Amino acid sequence: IIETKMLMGEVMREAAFSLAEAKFTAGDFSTTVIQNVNKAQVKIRAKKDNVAGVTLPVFEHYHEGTDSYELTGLARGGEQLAKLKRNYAKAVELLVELA
Amino acid sequence: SFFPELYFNVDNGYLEGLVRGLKAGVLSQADYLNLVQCETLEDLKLHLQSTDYGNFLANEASPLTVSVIDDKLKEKMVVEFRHMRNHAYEPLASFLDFITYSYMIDNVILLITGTLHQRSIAELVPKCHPLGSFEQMEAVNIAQTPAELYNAILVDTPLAAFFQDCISEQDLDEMNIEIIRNTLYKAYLESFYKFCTLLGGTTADAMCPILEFEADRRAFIITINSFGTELSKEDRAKLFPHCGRLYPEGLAQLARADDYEQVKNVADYYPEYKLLFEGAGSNPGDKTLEDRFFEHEVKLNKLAFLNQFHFGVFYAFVKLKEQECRNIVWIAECIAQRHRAKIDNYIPIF
Amino acid sequence: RGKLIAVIGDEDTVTGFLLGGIGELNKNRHPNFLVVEKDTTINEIEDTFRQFLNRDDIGIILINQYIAEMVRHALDAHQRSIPAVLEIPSKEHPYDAAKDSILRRAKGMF
Repeated sequence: IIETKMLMGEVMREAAFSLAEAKFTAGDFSTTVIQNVNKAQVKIRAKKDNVAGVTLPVFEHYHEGTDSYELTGLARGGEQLAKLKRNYAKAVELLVELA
Repeated sequence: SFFPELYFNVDNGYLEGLVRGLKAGVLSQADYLNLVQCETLEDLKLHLQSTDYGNFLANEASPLTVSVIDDKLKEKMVVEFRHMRNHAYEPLASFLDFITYSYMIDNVILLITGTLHQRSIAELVPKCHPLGSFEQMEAVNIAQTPAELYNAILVDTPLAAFFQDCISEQDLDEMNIEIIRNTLYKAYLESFYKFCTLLGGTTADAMCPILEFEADRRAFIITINSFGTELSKEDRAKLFPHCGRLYPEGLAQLARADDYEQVKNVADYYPEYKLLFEGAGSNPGDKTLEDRFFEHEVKLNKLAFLNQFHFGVFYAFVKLKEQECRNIVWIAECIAQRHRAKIDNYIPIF
Repeated sequence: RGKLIAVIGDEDTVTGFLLGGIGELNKNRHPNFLVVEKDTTINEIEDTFRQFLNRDDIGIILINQYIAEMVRHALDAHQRSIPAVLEIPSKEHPYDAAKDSILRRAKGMF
């Protein structure tokens, strides 16, 4: 648990740094991205594990594949945005694992 | 020049003096060394109160935050710009109206899709970026009708003329919001260039090159960016502004471009911005390509400041003040984050 | 494939995660998140957490550590595995290790 927590910490720190840099680049894309929420591209699959006679809940990181909301209008920050799409995506995967 | 001086000074002496003095009103570099040397938000308040800025954190939250720093920088900017735009005259007033119409279209695209979706309009009011004004009616309380906003924004709002291209109420849903914003940005930009060229004085002389640079740079960055999206090259050439040296040549190679190296070659056709390319270190604790673009903007802003019988001085002050706010709020951000190894993403202006 | 990740956080976290696609509006046009700031209240946080509990399509919760501090009693009282609540700390502030709902369960540990 603790090793996952520390890897968690450093990954989230790096990713929210890339968020700060994107905020420097595009300025206020936070407002438009919160404005644009219709469908997600990632869900969670509840499956089971019988490590013993007990039944164990366990989760998997499923990727639906819905189109992400590309943002380019604000000074063309997509170079920072894709970097974020990776930094936060790795974090999300590790979350699902930790959960 | 030939017409001004005898006629410039008569109705531009105040504003020329004002832009000079407000260039002098930016935080001195000694103030910046005070900024970096405290590494604390309470002391940040303490010594920003002691400079031109500050003394504005009254009636604010005791836990000083970075967002408050951004808000105060932006409030200083919008206050200074309301000061300049309040006193103006049909040519220069119109110029400053153009200076504002970019943020107008930005905020207007913020307003749209707040009503195609079932959201309140009072909800939208506090979230508008400053300068937005929007004291004009027929766009508020629209009963969630796309046609009502369509007519409201063709009729009442001042920038209706550019929406003659954005028509039919079909693009609201079938087409992206961002692409619509891009078409409007292009059409507005070329209209602004034509207005500048109509006023064929040193205004045209100082504003032509920077508009060509802006067109060239935006085509440059967008061409870099869209290698990871779904867009064809002819619809691509559709939305590049005509007002640029690229339209003679360089835009064709950007259309042919598919990766980093073709756009590198495009930069290499013109030595002026090749130099801006090789400054793209992107190192953790230094500046990036966008910062070098802002630096060249700063240099052209100084060049505009050198001349004194035109109107690009105010646009120069725009870009410099935006850079300055980006610097101060970024310093506040790294002070709150406590990470001094990464304060270096800001460009001092003066 | 079954359920929907949900997140409550300051502007930074919610922005960064909606970039990652974590976010959904149900058929009633209701989000699976809550942006919380100085203007948001503790009781609203607790009520919206219970609203999440009411939904049958959540699974996971993503609470910023400030929010966890604000409604500690609600989190601790909810000793349920169905929401796999995960604590996560904020940007500008130290990592939250103490007061973890699971580290208290362990005794032979740090």
